[PDB]
Amino acid sequence: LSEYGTFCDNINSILDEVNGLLDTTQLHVADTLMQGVTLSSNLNTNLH
Amino acid sequence: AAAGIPFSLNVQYRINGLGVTMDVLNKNQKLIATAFNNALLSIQNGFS
Amino acid sequence: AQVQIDRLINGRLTALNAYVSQQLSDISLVKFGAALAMEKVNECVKSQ
Amino acid sequence: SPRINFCGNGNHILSLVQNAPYGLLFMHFSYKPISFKTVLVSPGLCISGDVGIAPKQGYFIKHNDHWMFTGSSYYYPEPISDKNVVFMNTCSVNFTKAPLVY
Repeated sequence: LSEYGTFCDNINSILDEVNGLLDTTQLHVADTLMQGVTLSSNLNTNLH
Repeated sequence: AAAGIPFSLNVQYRINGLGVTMDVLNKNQKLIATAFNNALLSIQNGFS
Repeated sequence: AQVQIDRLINGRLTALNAYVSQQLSDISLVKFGAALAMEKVNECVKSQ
Repeated sequence: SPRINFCGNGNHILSLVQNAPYGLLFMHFSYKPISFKTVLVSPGLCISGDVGIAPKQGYFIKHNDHWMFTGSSYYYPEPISDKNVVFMNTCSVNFTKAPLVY
């Protein structure tokens, strides 16, 4: 396999790029959900 | 996240924008709120 | 043994290439879906 | 277009475009608040013959003991008029009672 060449490096590189796209996408979705959200410090989960 | 106004008023103005008079909307506010939380419960029970 | 192992290396590397190509194609659809979800957040939840 | 976060984040005013290597560079100009005043607002009023009024892109404010209107993005109390109001034949519950308006 080591005498085969850069095949495994190319497989790892494409999967790393795909996973980086998924990570960047998750950050963009989270940014979109949190964009412009202003909340009061008086909010409580047990009463409101 | 509700155009700077109470959620119930946003629901009422959104229903009014469809061609529904505000007179039936502000007198049926309890019926509209019950229809809304019943729709939410229908979505929740739909996962069963 | 090198001839036999070489046939397995070639088959397994071909399989990884096929899986990687499919994964790139699938992540394109995931990015399209994430863009639609961000658009629905912005234009259906935060505003109408 | 009336799409809130399509042209960048925040209160989008206008956008401009410039050429970029392999694409376009958009400059999104947004309205950014610098300082804020905490004020007591009413989302609607019940006035005169129980007629409901709602503010257009703003709020009703008690200023100088009198009911006034202000825009939601800039504090500037101005008189309540048909220009900054949505009328209703009946007022909704919890709309502040203001019989002395109009």
